[PDB]
Amino acid sequence: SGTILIDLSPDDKEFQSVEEEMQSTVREHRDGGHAGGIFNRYNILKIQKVCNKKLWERYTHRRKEVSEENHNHANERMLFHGSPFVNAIIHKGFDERHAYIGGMFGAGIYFAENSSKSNQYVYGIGGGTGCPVHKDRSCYICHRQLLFCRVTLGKSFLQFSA
Amino acid sequence: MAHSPPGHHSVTGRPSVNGLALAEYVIYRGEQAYPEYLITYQIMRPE
Ligand SMILES: Cc1ccc2sc3nncn3c2c1
Ligand SMILES: [Zn+2]
Repeated sequence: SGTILIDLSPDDKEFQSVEEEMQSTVREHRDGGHAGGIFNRYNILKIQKVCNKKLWERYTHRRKEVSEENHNHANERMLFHGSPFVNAIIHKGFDERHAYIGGMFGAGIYFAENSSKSNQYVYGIGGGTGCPVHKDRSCYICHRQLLFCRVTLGKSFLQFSA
Repeated sequence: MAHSPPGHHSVTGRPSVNGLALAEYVIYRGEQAYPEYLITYQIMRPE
């Protein structure tokens, strides 16, 4: 695939700033925890840096295109993504297979500023049937994975929504 | 996969009811995101 995962030390300032963005963006959800579980904070077990030359050049190539269409402004964010297919994403990248066809803003790839929002999608749309082992959307035992992603927004269409 | 609205690269879903909610974003090109960090975690049972 070309992808290597580098473990960050808990002593690394990079681990610490990523953990703080994960922990500080937890909120309560209108489903009372149905999709993602009941929690106020996480136990962070591991943070790995994702390194793929080909996927990175594909990103910076599209980022330059967007910035040249938007007065040299990529409008780049760091956002969370939750998916049962993180293993396919880190090896082959995002593509239409990672889109949600029935999403509120159409068939695209969805990202959240709230880590707890992305958490509702780790086990599928609306949490699916929850963890593989216990069929529990609020499992406190099974290990979950989120991506923290570099995302180019360029000129973003603003939708006011509930 | 659908298209961005004409003249746009993405959609911002701005929360208009839940005052504590942060924004959600949608892109329509896989090349507009790079998965920089893989975070392994457990949710914690509140006390
Ligand atoms: C369908 C959908 C809607 C909103 C979001 S926010 C988020 N973070 N990871 C996945 N998602 C999704 C998926
Ligand atoms: Zn479980």
